[PDB]
Amino acid sequence: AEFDADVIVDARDCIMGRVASQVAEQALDGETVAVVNAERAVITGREEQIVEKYEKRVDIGNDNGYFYPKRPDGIFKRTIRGMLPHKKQRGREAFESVRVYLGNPYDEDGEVLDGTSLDRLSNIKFVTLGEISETLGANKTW
Amino acid sequence: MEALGADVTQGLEKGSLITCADNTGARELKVISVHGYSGTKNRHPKAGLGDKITVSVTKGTPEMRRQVLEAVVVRQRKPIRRPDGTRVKFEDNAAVIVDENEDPRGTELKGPIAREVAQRFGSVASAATMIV
Amino acid sequence: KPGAMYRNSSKPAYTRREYISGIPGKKIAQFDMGNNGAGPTYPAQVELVVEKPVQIRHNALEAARVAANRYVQNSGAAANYKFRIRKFPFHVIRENKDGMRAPFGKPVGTAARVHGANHIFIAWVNPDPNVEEAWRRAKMKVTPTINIDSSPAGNA
Amino acid sequence: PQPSRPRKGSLGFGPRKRSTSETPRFNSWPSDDGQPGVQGFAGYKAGMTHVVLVNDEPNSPREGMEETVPVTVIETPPMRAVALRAYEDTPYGQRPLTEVWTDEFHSELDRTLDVPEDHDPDAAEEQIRDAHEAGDLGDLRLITHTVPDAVPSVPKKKPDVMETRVGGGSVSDRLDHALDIVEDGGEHAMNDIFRAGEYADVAGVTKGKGTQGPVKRWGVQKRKGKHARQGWRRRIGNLGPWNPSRVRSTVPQQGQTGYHQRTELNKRLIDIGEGDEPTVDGGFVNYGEVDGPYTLVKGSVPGPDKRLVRFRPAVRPNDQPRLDPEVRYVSNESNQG
Amino acid sequence: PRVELEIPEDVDAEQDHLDITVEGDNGSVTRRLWYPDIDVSVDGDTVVIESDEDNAKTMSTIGTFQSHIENMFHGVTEGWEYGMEVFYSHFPMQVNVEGDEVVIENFLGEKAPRRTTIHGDTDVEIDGEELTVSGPDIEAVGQTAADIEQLTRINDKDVRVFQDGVYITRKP
RNA sequence: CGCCACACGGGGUAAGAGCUGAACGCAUCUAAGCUCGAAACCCACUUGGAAAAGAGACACCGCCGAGGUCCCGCGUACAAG
RNA sequence: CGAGUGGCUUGCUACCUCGAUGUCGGUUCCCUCCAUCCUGCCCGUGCAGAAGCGGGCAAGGGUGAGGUUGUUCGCCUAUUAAAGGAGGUCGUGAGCUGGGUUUAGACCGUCGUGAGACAGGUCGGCUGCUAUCUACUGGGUGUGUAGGUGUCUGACAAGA
RNA sequence: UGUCCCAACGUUGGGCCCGGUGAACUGUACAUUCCAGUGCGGAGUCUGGAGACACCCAGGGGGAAGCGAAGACCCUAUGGA
RNA sequence: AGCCUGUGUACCAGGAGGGGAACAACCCAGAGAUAGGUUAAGGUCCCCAAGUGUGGAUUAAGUGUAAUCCUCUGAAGGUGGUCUCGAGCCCUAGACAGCCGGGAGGUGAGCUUAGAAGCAGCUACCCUCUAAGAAAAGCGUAACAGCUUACCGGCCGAGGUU
Ligand SMILES: [Cl-]
Ligand SMILES: [Cl-]
Ligand SMILES: [Cl-]
Ligand SMILES: [Cl-]
Ligand SMILES: [Cl-]
Ligand SMILES: [Cl-]
Ligand SMILES: [Cl-]
Ligand SMILES: [K+]
Ligand SMILES: [Mg+2]
Ligand SMILES: [Mg+2]
Ligand SMILES: [Mg+2]
Ligand SMILES: [Mg+2]
Ligand SMILES: [Mg+2]
Ligand SMILES: [Mg+2]
Ligand SMILES: [Mg+2]
Ligand SMILES: [Mg+2]
Ligand SMILES: [Mg+2]
Ligand SMILES: [Mg+2]
Ligand SMILES: [Mg+2]
Ligand SMILES: [Mg+2]
Ligand SMILES: [Mg+2]
Ligand SMILES: [Mg+2]
Ligand SMILES: [Mg+2]
Ligand SMILES: [Mg+2]
Ligand SMILES: [Mg+2]
Ligand SMILES: [Mg+2]
Ligand SMILES: [Mg+2]
Ligand SMILES: [Mg+2]
Ligand SMILES: [Mg+2]
Ligand SMILES: [Mg+2]
Ligand SMILES: [Mg+2]
Ligand SMILES: [Mg+2]
Ligand SMILES: [Mg+2]
Ligand SMILES: [Mg+2]
Ligand code: NA
Ligand code: NA
Ligand code: NA
Ligand code: NA
Ligand code: NA
Ligand code: NA
Ligand code: NA
Ligand code: NA
Ligand code: NA
Ligand code: NA
Ligand code: NA
Ligand code: NA
Ligand code: NA
Ligand code: NA
Ligand code: NA
Ligand code: NA
Ligand code: NA
Ligand code: NA
Ligand code: NA
Ligand code: NA
Ligand code: NA
Ligand code: NA
Repeated sequence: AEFDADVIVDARDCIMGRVASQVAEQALDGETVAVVNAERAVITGREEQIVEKYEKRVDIGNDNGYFYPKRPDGIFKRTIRGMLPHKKQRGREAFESVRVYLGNPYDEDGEVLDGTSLDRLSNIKFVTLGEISETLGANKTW
Repeated sequence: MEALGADVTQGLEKGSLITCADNTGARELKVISVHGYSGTKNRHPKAGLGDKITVSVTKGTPEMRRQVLEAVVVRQRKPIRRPDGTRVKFEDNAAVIVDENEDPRGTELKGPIAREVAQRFGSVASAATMIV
Repeated sequence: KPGAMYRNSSKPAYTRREYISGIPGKKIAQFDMGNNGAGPTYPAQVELVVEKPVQIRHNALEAARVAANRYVQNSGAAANYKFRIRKFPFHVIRENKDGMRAPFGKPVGTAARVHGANHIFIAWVNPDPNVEEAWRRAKMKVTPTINIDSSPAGNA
Repeated sequence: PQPSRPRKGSLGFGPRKRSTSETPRFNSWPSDDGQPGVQGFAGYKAGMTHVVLVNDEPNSPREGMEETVPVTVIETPPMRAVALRAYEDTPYGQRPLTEVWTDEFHSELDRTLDVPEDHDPDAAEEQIRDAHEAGDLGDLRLITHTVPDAVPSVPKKKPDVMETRVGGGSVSDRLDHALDIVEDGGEHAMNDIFRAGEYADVAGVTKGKGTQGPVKRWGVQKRKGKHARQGWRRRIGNLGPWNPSRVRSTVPQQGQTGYHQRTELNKRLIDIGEGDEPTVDGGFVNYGEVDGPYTLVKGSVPGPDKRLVRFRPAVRPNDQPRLDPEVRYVSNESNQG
Repeated sequence: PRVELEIPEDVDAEQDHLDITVEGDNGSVTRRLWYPDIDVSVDGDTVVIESDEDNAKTMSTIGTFQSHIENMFHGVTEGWEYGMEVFYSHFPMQVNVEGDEVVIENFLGEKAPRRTTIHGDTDVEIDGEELTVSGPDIEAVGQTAADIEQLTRINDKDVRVFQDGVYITRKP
C-alpha cells in the first residue's frame, strides 16, 4: 500500500532476469523501484525444462528450510534478491526499497527498460511467470 | 470373501492348536496359515471365525497325522459381535477340515456352529447338526 | 578381460621372442581370404582405415575378420573377391595376476599395433561392394572408430 | 534383511502442538449448490448411548432389520448470527471488507466482546453492495455465537464465537438471505441447517493428555524381550543415523499429545430432537442431564464432555443422504455400571 | 519467402494479429497462425504467408500454414466429412448421439456406456450402421472421427479376434 | 482385544494411442498446432501457520479509562509457565 | 568381439586417524536411490481366452510370518497382490543385545625336542559418563510490527 | 506363563515445583545453523547458497569423528621382562 | 590409482601480493616504507571494479556460461536436428513425386506334373502390335482369378537426384 517509487517498471513481455539485473543496479544506486505486472513477465527457454527447475526449487528443503515463492509475485523478488548482497546492510536496504506487484496498482503506466523486451512475433519458446506459477500450484489471484 | 454378517476378533494365531469338529479321523489341528491374510512386521498371523486356514494334523489317526490340509474356523472362545450389539463366544476353538471346493472332508460335524459360517460355506453348513 | 587394459600404445615395444616365453598362440585363422589364387586384378579396392593409434588383440582381429569374411558369403563360399588383413599381433602383452611386489606380469596374449590412418583390412571386388557392409560389421568389433575407404573406384 | 514396515503415526497432523482456539475453525466449506443457507452450526458434547435402527442402507442384505448403533449426544440449542461479514477478492487472497451488525444482543455476549453501541448497518450494507457491483465481492459469512446459558450441564456462560460461511444460489440472493437472518436477531436452529439422515463433518479440539511418551504419542513399540529389562522400556532405538548429523523432525519423540483440532468427516446425523429422551439414568457421567434441543451423531466425536463441537455439511461425502432413519429404541440405561 | 493464396469467390477471410478467420456458406473457422518471423495477411483478394528467413524450419511452417488455410477455404465452402462404420460380432453395439457427445452402449457386453465429447461445430449424423462426421473445421472434425474410433480401442485382448468397434471408412 | 471416520472429481504430463501437418507435391503422431493418457505431478481434503521486516485484514470498545495482571472457587487444561 | 555406467562384492594403493573415529550379526527408529518384486498406465508376442513371457513409463504405497544357523548369505515351510534390491561411518553400542570375532582358564585334533603354534574345532569368560554446545520434539518469557476485545486472512509448510 | 502377538491399567520410590545444603566431569578461541562444495581424501568456523528476533523449561540422546585412557592390535627400537 | 620407482627442469616446502568460488606447488607475480600513475593474469548483465560494446555467423540443447584438474566425465555405436562447402547425373524436347489412363496379344511359352497358366522345380527367354508392356521384379491362389513393380501416355510445373 502506497510506495514512493522513484521508478515504476513494467515487466510485461520483458525478460525477467534482464529486468531484475537493472532493477538491482538501480536500487543499489539508491532508487526506489516497483515492478508491475509480474504475472506477465517472461523467461525464454523450453517450457518443460524451465518448469522442472522451478519445481525442483519448491521441492528442495529440510527442517532448516528452503522457502521458494510460487507466486509470480515472489518469484520476481527472489530473482532480484539473488542479484543483491542482501545480507549486508547496504544490500538489504536496496532490496527493501524495491517492490514487485501483480498487475498495476498505480495510475501511471510503468516504463519499459531498454533491452528487456521480447518480440512475441519472432519468438515462441518462452514462458510467462504466471504460467509457471499455475504449474507450481499457486492460486491464480490475478 | 462374502461379509460374515458379524465382527470378529481373531482368537487364533499361527501355531495355535484347536479342535477338529468332524469325524475325519483328525482330532487336533495346528494353524499354519490364514487364507488371504497378510499381517505386518512382527505381527503373528491371526485367524478367527469363518476364516479358511491351512492346517497340519497334530493328533489323530496315523494316516491323517502330519498332513497339511485346509479347513474353516467354526468356533472360537474369543467373543464376536452380532448386528444387534450382542456378543457371542463358544466353549472352544474348533474348525472343520475342508477340500479344494470347500466341501467337508468328513461326513459329520461334531458340536455347534456359528450361523455366520453358513453365509460363506454352504456345504459345511448344510452338514451341521446345531447352528447357533 | 577388457580392451581397456591393453588398447593404448603406452608401453615400450615388447616383441623379442628370444627373451619372452609362454606366448599364447594367435587366434587369427587366415590373413588371405577369397580367391588367393588370383592377384589384385579387380576394378574396385576398398579399405578399412583405423582412425586412432591403438593396440588390437588377436582376439579382436579374428572376431573382426571372421565377422566380415563370414559375411562376405553374400558372394558365395568360392566367390570372386580377395580379402586381406595386413596386420599381425606382434606386441606381446602381460598381466600381473604378491600385490604390486614383483608385478612384471605374465604373457597373456598378443596385440597388433595400428597407427591412426593405416588400413587394417583390404578387400578387392568388382562393382559389387557388399564388402562395404562386411566392414560396418568389422570395425564394429575393434576398439577404434574407422573410415571405410575406397581407392580404385570411380564407378559411383 | 530388515522387514519393511510403515512409519509410526502420521505426519499429516503436525506439528503436534496445543491448539490455539479451543473452538474449532473450519478451513474448508461446502459447495454453493442448493438454496442460500448457513453452512454450519455448533453445540456441546454430552455423552454416549446406543440406539436401535432400521437398516436404512439399500445395498445391505439386512436393509429393513434391527441394528444397534452407538451415538454421541450433543446439546445443540439455538445460536445467533449477530453479524454478516463480507470479504473482497484481492491480489493477496480474500480480505474482510466490512460488517453488518444488529442491536439485539444476548444478555451475556459482553463477557467476550465489547458489544457495539454505535454501528452504521446501512453504510456497511452499502459498501458491500458497491463491492458486489464492482464484482470484488468474495464469499459471505456470519459471525455467530452460542448460548452456553441455555445449557445447564455446561458451567460457562461466556459465549463461544465463530464465523460460518453462507452458501446459496446467486451471490445477490444469498447476500440478502444473510442480511435477513442477521437483522432479525440472528437466532437459528440445527433444524434450519441440518436434517436427520444427512452427513456432517464434526470439528473439535480433542481430549488433552499433556505430554506423553512416543509409544503412546506415536505408536512406536516398547522395548521387547531382554531389551525391556535393561533400563530402557519405552524409548525408541535411535534418533537417527550418524549422517545426517542432526535429529530429523520426522522422528517420533515425546510431546504435547491431545488438545489438537480435528475435523472428523462424514458423520451421520441419526436424529435431531428436543427434550430428555436421549438422557441416561443417573445422568451422563461428569456432564449432567439433557433436556432441550439435541442431536444424535453416529459413532464418536472428538473432544471431551462439555466441549464445543462444530457441524458442517460434509464437503466430501461418500454416500447419498437417506433421510430420517427410523429409530425404534434409544437406551436410557445408566452409564454407571 | 512469400506465398500468395487467392481466396475463393465463395469466401471471405479476415485477420487481426495472429488470428485468421475464414467465412463461407458452410460456416466460419478461426485459427491462430503464430511462428517466429512468419507474417500472415489478407491482401484484399489474396492471403499472404511471408518471412525473411529461409532455413528449413521456417519453410516447414510456411508450408503448414498454407495447407492449413486452404483446408479452411475448403471447409467453409464444400466442407469436411469422414465416413464411419459401426461393426460388431456378438454384441449388438448401439451408437447414439446424445447432447454434444456420441455414446456407445453394450460394447463387448459392457454394462457401462462408452462416450466422447464432439469437437466444435461438427455434425455426427448416424444412419444405421453408418456414421458421417462433418464440419467446416477440419481439425475438430478429424478429431471427432478419430476419437470415435479410439473410443472402442482395446488393449487387453487380441485385436485380430476382437474386432468390434467403429472405424473411419472414408477420409476426405 | 472395543467402537466411529479416512472420496470422488477436476488440471497438466511420462510411456503410449491418435488428429491436422510441412520440410520432402507423396507419406509422416512433430518440426509449428492439437485430442487423449499412469497408483506418479498440481488442485481438491486434513493440520500448522502475523516474526510473512511488504511484520496483514475487519468490526466494535477505549485513550481517564477499554481491557488486563494479582486475588478467590475450580477444571473441558496442565511437569514450571 | 568391442564401448561403457555404478561404487553393493573382491583386490590394489598406503592419502587420513595409532596422546583410540568402539568389532561382526541382530534389534529399534528415521530419511533416501531405481537398475521396479507387487500395485497403476502402456508396447510386443511363438497375443483365441485364462494363465504367461519379454519390454516401456513410473519410487505414491507395499514388500509380511516362521524351521536349522551367531551368521550376512542361504536352505526349507505355509501364507501372499508381491513376499525387489541398495545408500545413509558395510546408517543406527554417550540406544539395546553380546550369539560370533579377539585377552587371561580348559579340552581335542594336527605340528613342534620344547616353551608353544593354528586363517582348526570346543566349553567358560566385563559393555563406563549427572549433556557445555549444536540438533530436533514439545512447553514458556520478552522485544519488534505500534491502547484493547473478538473474528479472520494465507505467504508458505506437513501428509500416504 | 506378558518372552511374543501388543500393548493397558494400577502400586511404591524418584522424576517435576518450593525451602535448606551443595559438589564433579569438561573448557585454544569464536559459536543460531542447514544443504552442497572445497580442504592432509570424515568441516558449527573455508567457499557458494539457504535459513536464522533474543532469553528460558522439560525431553530422548542425531552430531561435536562428544567425555573418559600418550592404542591392548600392527610395525619400528642394535627396548624390558 | 590422489599407485610404486627413475630423469631433466621449474616451483611448494621455506614464496608474499593479484586471479582461479574456496584450494602448498595452475595463470600473473618474485616483495623495504609511504605516495601518485600505468599495466599483468584475469575480467567488463547483476551480485562486483569495468561493455547489457561493434561487424558477422552458428546453436534451441539451458547444449553451454567448466584453461589445467582426484576435482571439469562421457564412449563404441547412432542421427532426413540444422548450417556450410564440393562432385557426378537428370531436367521447360517437361525432370523428382504424386494422381488418372495404359500395362496388349502368339500364349494358359516348353518341360516336368493329375495339375502349374509371370511367379513349386528345370530350360529357355524367342516376335507381333505399338506410344508403351518381362517367356515377369513383389504379393496372392489348390491351381486360376485378383492386386501391384518394371515399361508408355496424360494432368501438373521447377528444379531434382546421387
Ligand atoms: Cl522446507
Ligand atoms: Cl549477501
Ligand atoms: Cl522462439
Ligand atoms: Cl503364515
Ligand atoms: Cl526392542
Ligand atoms: Cl625472489
Ligand atoms: Cl536453467
Ligand atoms: K588408529
Ligand atoms: Mg521381528
Ligand atoms: Mg544390560
Ligand atoms: Mg459405563
Ligand atoms: Mg452393563
Ligand atoms: Mg489373455
Ligand atoms: Mg563416537
Ligand atoms: Mg526407470
Ligand atoms: Mg519415497
Ligand atoms: Mg524368530
Ligand atoms: Mg555400520
Ligand atoms: Mg539397515
Ligand atoms: Mg557403549
Ligand atoms: Mg551412538
Ligand atoms: Mg550413558
Ligand atoms: Mg560371547
Ligand atoms: Mg557359545
Ligand atoms: Mg565361546
Ligand atoms: Mg529490533
Ligand atoms: Mg555462509
Ligand atoms: Mg601411543
Ligand atoms: Mg602382541
Ligand atoms: Mg629380553
Ligand atoms: Mg620442512
Ligand atoms: Mg559496476
Ligand atoms: Mg549442463
Ligand atoms: Mg578437460
Ligand atoms: Na531463460
Ligand atoms: Na522449497
Ligand atoms: Na610376498
Ligand atoms: Na569401433
Ligand atoms: Na541400566
Ligand atoms: Na532394570
Ligand atoms: Na556411532
Ligand atoms: Na490425470
Ligand atoms: Na504482527
Ligand atoms: Na566404472
Ligand atoms: Na574399494
Ligand atoms: Na588421535
Ligand atoms: Na550392530
Ligand atoms: Na514406488
Ligand atoms: Na532363517
Ligand atoms: Na553392534
Ligand atoms: Na555397549
Ligand atoms: Na507385567
Ligand atoms: Na547428542
Ligand atoms: Na623458489
Ligand atoms: Na583465490
Ligand atoms: Na544449464
